[PDB]
Amino acid sequence: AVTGIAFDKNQARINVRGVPDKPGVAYQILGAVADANIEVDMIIQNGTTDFSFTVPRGDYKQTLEILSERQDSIGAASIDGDDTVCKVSAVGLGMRSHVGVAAKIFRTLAEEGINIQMISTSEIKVSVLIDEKYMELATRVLHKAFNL
Amino acid sequence: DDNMERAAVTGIAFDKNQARINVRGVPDKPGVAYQILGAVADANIEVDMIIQNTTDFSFTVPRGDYKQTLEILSERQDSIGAASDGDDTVCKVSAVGLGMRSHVGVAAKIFRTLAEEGINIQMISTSEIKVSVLIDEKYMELATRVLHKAFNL
Ligand SMILES: [Ca+2]
Ligand SMILES: [Ca+2]
Repeated sequence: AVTGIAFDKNQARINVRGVPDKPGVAYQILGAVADANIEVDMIIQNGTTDFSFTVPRGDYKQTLEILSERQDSIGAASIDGDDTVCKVSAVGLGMRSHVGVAAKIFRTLAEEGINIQMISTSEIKVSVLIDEKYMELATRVLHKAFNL
Repeated sequence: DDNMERAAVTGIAFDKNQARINVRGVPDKPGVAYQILGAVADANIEVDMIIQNTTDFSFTVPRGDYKQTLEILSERQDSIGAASDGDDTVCKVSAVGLGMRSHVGVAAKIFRTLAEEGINIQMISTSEIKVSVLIDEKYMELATRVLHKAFNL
């Protein structure tokens, strides 16, 4: 089911707030980001809507400046971010089958009172964005929770 | 951008066998999110696209398990801090990211195509490993055609 726990501090969250819910919006945000050729990892979305995504920590300032200038188009209420988050992953080949992973990791991080900001799942991995100060804790909590 | 070709699973999946649950009105006192999902996982329902953008939880379930999820979360809704709705006319579009050098070109494209046809993205949920979105099931054939065209299948 779950064979390893990975973690990675090279993360920055970026938020685009209260953007009109029309087609083409997502593209506008990302396309801007992808022509500065910065990689983007997680993306999360939803008469308004909110668009959160992750950027390698080193691209935090540029991304905010790319969106600051394209805030005209897009037309967002606010643009903020967080460069003190990190990603922690439950990883294991042979997994999609086992269903209570999202739940279990939520449950276990909940006990330690550590807020999950974002989640993404797949056959191969399940990942959460949390504040960096929880990284070790979360890794250890989860590592325990899955018997190594 | 050769990335779609590099994908190991080169393609876009369309799943009309899905339904969106929106658990509305949730307070921020102890691990309430778990009672939500553990209740769904105990019934052995598989879950995907968990979002929390003072804030609500939203997710997807195979369509054949919607009438059950709704009820499992219904008779536990005044046991969990819960004010309120689901949606069983959604279709999930997804591409798998393992193998791709970059994943953002593909995602921005996927978004651009749907935009050009006036198809609105209901929910996004993507990472290095999978790029997935939610659109209205009425656009499924249209989405398949324009997306197949855009990535040459
Ligand atoms: Ca800072
Ligand atoms: Ca912090």
